[PDB]
Amino acid sequence: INMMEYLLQGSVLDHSLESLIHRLRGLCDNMEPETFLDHEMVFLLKGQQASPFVLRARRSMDRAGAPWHLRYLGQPEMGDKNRHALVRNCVDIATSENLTDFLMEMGFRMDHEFVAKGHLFRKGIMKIMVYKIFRILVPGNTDSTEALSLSYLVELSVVAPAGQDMVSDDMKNFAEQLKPLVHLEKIDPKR
Amino acid sequence: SKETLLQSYNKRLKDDIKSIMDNFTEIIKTAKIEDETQVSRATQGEQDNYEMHVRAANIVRAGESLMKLVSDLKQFLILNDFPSVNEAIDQRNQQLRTLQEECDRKLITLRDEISIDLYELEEEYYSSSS
Amino acid sequence: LANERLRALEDIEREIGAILQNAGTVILELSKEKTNERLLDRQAAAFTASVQHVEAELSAQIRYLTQVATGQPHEGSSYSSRKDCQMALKRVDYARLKLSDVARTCEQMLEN
Repeated sequence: INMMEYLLQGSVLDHSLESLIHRLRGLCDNMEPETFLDHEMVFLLKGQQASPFVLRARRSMDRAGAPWHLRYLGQPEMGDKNRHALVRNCVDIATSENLTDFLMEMGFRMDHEFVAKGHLFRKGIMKIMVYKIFRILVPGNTDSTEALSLSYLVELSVVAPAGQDMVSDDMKNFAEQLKPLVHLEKIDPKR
Repeated sequence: SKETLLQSYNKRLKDDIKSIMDNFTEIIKTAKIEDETQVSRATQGEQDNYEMHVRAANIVRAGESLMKLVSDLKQFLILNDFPSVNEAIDQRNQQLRTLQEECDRKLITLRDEISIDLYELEEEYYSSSS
Repeated sequence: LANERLRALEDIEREIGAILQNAGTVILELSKEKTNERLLDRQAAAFTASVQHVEAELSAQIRYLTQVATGQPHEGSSYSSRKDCQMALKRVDYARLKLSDVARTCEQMLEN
């Protein structure tokens, strides 16, 4: 069926970051952190419509043999069903490594690349990712990069089935367990 | 809540410091000698003695309450200061992993030496004439 | 771990010092002659410095505890590593008992 993604987002200045990580190692599951390092690139298809189609492709540079990942994110639902999280339609697809070449045949062109380097935790269904967004200049190269800002970004995400309430309330409680350190909230993608 | 408990600790600390300072200042103020008028020296002196003793007792009580506050703060730190729990868990994990690895290296070397001895004994026993 | 706890231990000792400085100051004031009035001023400054830095340390630690409190019971643990270490030690003990038995049968064979 059609699965929905619930998002809460925020940010954290880096000099307080470690305390956040220590807080997360208390609250999230009994695991060591994951330290993911990913290359993300955004393709778009300039169809007839006013809205061009958008697709996100991620190659996990750090882990060899990890399948590439496609993600289609639907536009956010204006209905006030879950009032507190970004509720979107998510289609996530594991793929082989010729993907970009295949997408070049489908009519897609690139928009921007960015590295993302950070940590990954989980709590039940929830996925906490705390990462820094790295701008790539010299667009072919993945080493020539610069940090976008001083702050790290924090995302609390749950991918789950369409509708399916009592999900955003648990995300509210897990966000409120961090509220001195981070302010996580449903931020609209407009402006 | 945690916020409520921390506020309560702040209130207790402020109250204890205020009480010690007030009692000491009041003892010092009574220590002033003043000229008497309608107070009957003897009564004034006993009342002053009682006041000083009671204030000293109050100062000692405030010190005991400060000791209680320190103990409660120590308990809170030992129970839910997340960083130190993480360093304790990690140090415990690394120490136990090193002990496990030492035990397994000892066992593997034991197995190899015992296997060589078993080979010699098998040759001797099976090739025995009897 | 020893850092903040040793701070709490120091504040215990300084609460004792505050009470003793109160007592020493009124000790000097009760004297028939108290010549060392400069030392009375020194003990008074010692008393007030003790009370002030006790307040400073405890206020700082309540602030730091406000920064790292969560009200949640810390779901981390170290149980699995202790379990594996116990199994490794019992493997070693089993091998020790078996080696004792083999050595005992060897002594019985060589004994005759």
